[PDB]
Amino acid sequence: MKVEEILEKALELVIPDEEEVRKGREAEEELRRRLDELGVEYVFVGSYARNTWLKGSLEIDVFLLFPEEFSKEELRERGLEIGKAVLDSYEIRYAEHPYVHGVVKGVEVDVVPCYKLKEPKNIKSAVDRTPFHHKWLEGRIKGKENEVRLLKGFLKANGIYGAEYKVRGFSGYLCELLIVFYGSFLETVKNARRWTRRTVIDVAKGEVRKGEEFFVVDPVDEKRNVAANLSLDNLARFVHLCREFMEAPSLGFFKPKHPLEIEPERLRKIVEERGTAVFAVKFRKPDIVDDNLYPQLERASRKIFEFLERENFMPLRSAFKASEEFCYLLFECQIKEISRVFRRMGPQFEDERNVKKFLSRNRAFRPFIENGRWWAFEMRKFTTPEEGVRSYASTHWHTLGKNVGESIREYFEIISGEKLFKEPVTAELCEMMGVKD
RNA sequence: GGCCGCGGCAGGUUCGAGUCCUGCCGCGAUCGCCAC
Repeated sequence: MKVEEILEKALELVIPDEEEVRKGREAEEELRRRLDELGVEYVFVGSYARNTWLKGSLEIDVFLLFPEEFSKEELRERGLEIGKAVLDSYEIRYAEHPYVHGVVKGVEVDVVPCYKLKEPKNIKSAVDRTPFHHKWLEGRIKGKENEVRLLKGFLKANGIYGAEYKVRGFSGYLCELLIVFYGSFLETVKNARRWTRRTVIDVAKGEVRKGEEFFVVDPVDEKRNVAANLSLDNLARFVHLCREFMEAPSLGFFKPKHPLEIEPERLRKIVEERGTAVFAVKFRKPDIVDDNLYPQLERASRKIFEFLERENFMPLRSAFKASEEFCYLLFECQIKEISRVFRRMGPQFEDERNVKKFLSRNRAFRPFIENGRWWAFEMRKFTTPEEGVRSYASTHWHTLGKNVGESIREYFEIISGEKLFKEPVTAELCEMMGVKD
């Protein structure tokens, strides 16, 4: 009921249980056993090493430390060969430079090669920042681990946790910085309410000042923004969430939300009461990781949104969805039908040459002068939003993002009305329209 | 690998288009971002 007891109740939700903690130490003792077996210099980093890792989020990260006499050549190769002999099931994923994902005694493991460096300079790759982040926090985070998890869980419940493009929220490392800055979970929430889009937080300097952008200065890298990939709208949501919490704090703030799935009938009544045009672009999911797909579905939805906008259909909102098979680009427009004719602007009556040319073109209706310049009645190729997007997506598929636009080129369909409500987009359509209980 | 920001080239549209379409090359050796 009070603020005090809520935070402790919530702890249970964010804190790994002992057998989860246990899973991690065994896999840590074995890993550390295999490298001391193969005698490589290393360091453990990340949420696990700082004991800040979130419940059910367990991942062991291990950085392999190479002298600077080497290059990517010994890094890529002999960074892979070390992973194979230790990891049980090795899945090789990529980054700027490739690393080795996998498992050891049930626990997930990431093994990332890098340089043995002094000081936070000569830093090129972003995988190089990672161990220095740890050295910095390791000392300042000791004892505040639980405050960190509280912040993380609060965010992850509201869907803004993590910096991947699927989220564009607050990265874990950023959370750790905040608690080190504001001292605890609560004070962060207390303080976040007063943040602005121009807020600069210099962690290392104990300073908050006004910038050109919302900026968290990496203690390690004074030029880098730890908050770089946080979207404005997600910061706006966080500030909005912090205020709500302080006004009326409840445990609900730490509990993951319902999708709000609605029945297609009641949903049929809403769309008809709004009297809007609700339609969707359906196509097969490109086989690509989400951090490619999602940024593209964002772009695709934008290019088409701007189109309906440019085309005077008065779009309201756009969304998207990724199922296992299909991807959906969602739209709602104020305009279900527009007239066949419009007004193109002509040249000023004074302008001889350009007027002769404007008045020559074959048009079904006679042009006219209004406010000292010529206007003509013209004819659009499509009178409805669904028609224009068919037209637009078909010709312009290539600007819809590489991989998404390519699948849209090789197939796609426009859904609306009852067939639309049959698709597994019902939750998204609700958020888009802002449907209540 | 993709997104994003720029720079350049050739074509389209339009009465005209530095602002829109289109495709191409280049750029991120002071870090753009994401493999959370």
